[PDB]
Amino acid sequence: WTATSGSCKGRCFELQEVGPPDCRCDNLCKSYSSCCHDFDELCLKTARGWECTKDRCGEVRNEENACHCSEDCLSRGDCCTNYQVVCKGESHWVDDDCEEIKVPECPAGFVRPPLIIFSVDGFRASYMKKGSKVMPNIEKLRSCGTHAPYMRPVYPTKTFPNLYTLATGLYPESHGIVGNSMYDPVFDASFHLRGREKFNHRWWGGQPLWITATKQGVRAGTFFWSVSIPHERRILTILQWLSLPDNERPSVYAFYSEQPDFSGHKYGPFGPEMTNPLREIDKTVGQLMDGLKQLRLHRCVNVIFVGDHGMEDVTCDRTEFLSNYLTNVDDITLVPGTLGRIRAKSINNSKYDPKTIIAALTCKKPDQHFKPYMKQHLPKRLHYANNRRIEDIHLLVDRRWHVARKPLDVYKKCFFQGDHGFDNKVNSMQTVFVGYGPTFKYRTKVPPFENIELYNVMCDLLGLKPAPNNGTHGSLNHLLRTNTFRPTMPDEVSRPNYPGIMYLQSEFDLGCTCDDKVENKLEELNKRLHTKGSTKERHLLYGRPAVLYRTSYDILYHTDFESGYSEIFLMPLWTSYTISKQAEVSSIPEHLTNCVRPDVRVSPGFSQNCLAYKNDKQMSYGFLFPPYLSSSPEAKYDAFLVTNMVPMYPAFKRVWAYFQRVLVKKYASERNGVNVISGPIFDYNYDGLRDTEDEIKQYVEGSSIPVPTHYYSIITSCLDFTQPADKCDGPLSVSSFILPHRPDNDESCNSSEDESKWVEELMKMHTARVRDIEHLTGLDFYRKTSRSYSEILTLKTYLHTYESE
Ligand SMILES: *[C@@H]1O[C@H](CO)[C@@H](O[C@@H]2O[C@H](CO)[C@@H](O[C@@H]3O[C@H](CO[C@H]4O[C@H](CO)[C@@H](O)[C@H](O[C@H]5O[C@H](CO)[C@@H](O)[C@H](O)[C@@H]5O[C@H]5O[C@H](CO)[C@@H](O)[C@H](O)[C@@H]5O)[C@@H]4O)[C@@H](O)[C@H](O[C@H]4O[C@H](CO)[C@@H](O)[C@H](O)[C@@H]4O[C@H]4O[C@H](CO)[C@@H](O)[C@H](O)[C@@H]4O)[C@@H]3O)[C@H](O)[C@H]2NC(C)=O)[C@H](O)[C@H]1NC(C)=O
Ligand SMILES: Cn1c(=O)n(Cc2ccc(F)cc2)c2cnc(Cl)nc21
Ligand SMILES: [Ca+2]
Ligand SMILES: [Cl-]
Ligand SMILES: [K+]
Ligand code: NA
Ligand SMILES: [Zn+2]
Repeated sequence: WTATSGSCKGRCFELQEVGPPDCRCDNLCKSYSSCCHDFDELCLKTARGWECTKDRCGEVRNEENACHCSEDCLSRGDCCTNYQVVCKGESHWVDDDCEEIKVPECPAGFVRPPLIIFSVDGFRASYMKKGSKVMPNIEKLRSCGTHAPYMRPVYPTKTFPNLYTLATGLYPESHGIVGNSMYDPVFDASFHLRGREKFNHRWWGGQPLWITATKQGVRAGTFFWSVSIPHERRILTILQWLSLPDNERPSVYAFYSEQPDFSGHKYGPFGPEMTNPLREIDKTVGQLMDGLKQLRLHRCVNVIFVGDHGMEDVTCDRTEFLSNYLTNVDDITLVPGTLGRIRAKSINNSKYDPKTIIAALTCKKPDQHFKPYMKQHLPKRLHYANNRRIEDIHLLVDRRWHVARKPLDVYKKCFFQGDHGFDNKVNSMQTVFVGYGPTFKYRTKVPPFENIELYNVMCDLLGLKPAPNNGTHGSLNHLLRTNTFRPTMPDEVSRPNYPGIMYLQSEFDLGCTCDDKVENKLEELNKRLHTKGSTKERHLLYGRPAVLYRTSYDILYHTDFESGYSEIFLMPLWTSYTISKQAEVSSIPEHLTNCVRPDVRVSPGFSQNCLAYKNDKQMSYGFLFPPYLSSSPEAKYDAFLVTNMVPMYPAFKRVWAYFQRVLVKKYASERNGVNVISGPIFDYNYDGLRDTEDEIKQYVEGSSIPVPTHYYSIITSCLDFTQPADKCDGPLSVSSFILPHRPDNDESCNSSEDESKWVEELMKMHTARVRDIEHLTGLDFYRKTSRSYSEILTLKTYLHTYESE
């Protein structure tokens, strides 16, 4: 109930929202059906439209007009945005030459430059180039300010998860808005695009920017606008708020546009119909800029022009139906479209089985346009699992396609030509970023980055301390002229032991054997030097990784590789080695096929054993430093140490062996040498964070050898590839992956073919940032480089995406 009999007189677009049953006058009252009876008459004036004309110049103020051209309008703060152009001979902002804003130029009483976020739904990255002729205002912000060629959204590439990630710095799994449609089984409640449920605050986790600001004494405009409030009225409202007295005036504001998304669904991303919406959004930007210029704020405000996601060509004929795969299609609920989420239709159905559903959906039709996953098996880069609102069964849908339950869903709900939601590395889903103002850099291009990083920057722009979030604060310092955030490297928590030779061979009863019994002072001193770290500068190029948690571990040196060996997990946390362009690949000699060697530096008690692998009929083993890349036949024996062994399913060893024997040398050849750091990951609760020992669900049978859920590699070389990886003077180049350690290759439909036809495709899908690996391992990389720390932070956030340009 609302008492709509109150009045909006003197309250239009009030900032503080009044609670029921009092009627409301704020920019959301329409969404709640709660506006005072006179809200339209008073607050949504339209008379005479949105622009001054020469005949209105100097008019007698008529309060009924949408905006004013009378002499008093600048002091009232309610001129039409083109007032000074039409009436006072001024130029439009877009017609002015770009001039560097070295310092804020603000009116008296402004304590800080305001921030205005201009957000655009479905604004695909390539519109910046393809629409450039029809977007002069946006093209000027872009060329004069700081811009990226694109910004990467979060998965799923839907509106509510992306806008709320922009606002929070959080992955959807952490903020809770994991789709545009959701069921929360604890609440027993459903969230929908349409309806009242989505207004309940219990869906919305983390701390969005407007709350961060308010809590720290920075006033915020409201970030949401009822759909029926026209864009011209939104801009005029922002400009009116900016004319409030200093103690009342917000410092941060958001504008939102439903375009070009709304038309892009109807017409596809590049339909001829799309030129007009792009022109219209450009005109709205021009109104804002002209309006700021009238207020003398155009060299004071920082403006961010940012999108939520792009838009792909998708038609009703490109739909896969689960009714063509499942016998039991009426026993499941499907969240459908550009992703799939599957759960039981009834929690009382004891004959529901996820294993049979997954098997029925796996590589069943030659050109199948979706792939099923249990959510914990999704690429870790998507960070899409650790929330009860995310169904265990997930379908990753190919770009340009939909999935639906039955054909009748598609025609009893072609219509649309565009959609979005796909994998966030897909080129058509990429969106835009431009920052313009005194605090941003002048005429500066920055590399692509993820939208989770922006919250920290928006906090820096406002002098706010960000709430804990998933950005890496300092990674976007290169966008900023001032207000940079200068973090210190984390302190190492555990210091390594450096064991010498402490055990005789016969102390070990590991059930291992090696044919290594062949017996020179010219080389005996040499072998000692290698075990003491004489080659470590070659193989550990960026310092040792720091261990950021409490544990017991040893540094182990070898001719060809260095490792940090965990006495707790019985295997390396990390193994580091460098492969030059000139390195040669060799085979594992026949007599060494099954060779495993005790390490006399490490006690039998803290070592793996071969008998456990013999007894465990599902589990085999591989090596972190590859025996294929040994520098000499003698150095090769080090690669078979029990301290370089890790547990591996046979199906996984197909993947790992091809990576180590073929791909490492291919990358060294292409990149002029590479440095590789590889190791295990344990994430059994799929939270993106390193497991403690008590979270491990699987061990090698009969032993305390824990089974990794994933294996990582970080592959670093010189960005200037004229220099070899081990003699690099300037910036670095990285690619990394987090491969799932699975007992089958059911993910790769072409796996019965030679590894050359499917392994690199799998690895590309599981590409990762260094920062993802840091979370998963509790390690901190790149501690000793010649590079600035902010530059290293940017490197650690890099994702190699393997999309075309
Ligand atoms: C991305 O960045 C984010 C933000 O930094 C990272 O997420 C943080 O990770 C921390 C570790 O996982 C986590 O810290 C925990 O906080 C618990 C209290 O949590 C509440 O309070 C905070 C602060 O206001 C709030 O933010 C939380 O919000 C969550 O929950 C509500 C649901 O009510 C949601 O609306 C909201 O969206 C958010 O959900 C997300 O996180 C929760 C977990 O908190 C997930 O379950 C959801 O799926 C979703 O992803 C909360 O309202 C605190 O209780 C924890 O302490 C436990 O563990 C420690 C061990 O050290 C121990 O000392 C305690 O005893 C306690 O254990 C007890 O409880 C156990 C479980 O019930 C039980 O088994 C034991 O026996 C014990 O009794 C813990 O410190 C922090 O909450 C989140 N924050 C957010 C916003 O998500 C995220 O990791 C980053 N991601 C990556 C990849 O880096
Ligand atoms: C889900 N969601 C949000 O979090 N915001 C606020 C917001 C966040 C980031 C931003 F850059 C601008 C505005 C929204 C505004 N409008 C709509 Cl239809 N949905 C929204
Ligand atoms: Ca974990
Ligand atoms: Cl969804
Ligand atoms: K075995
Ligand atoms: Na397969
Ligand atoms: Zn859309």
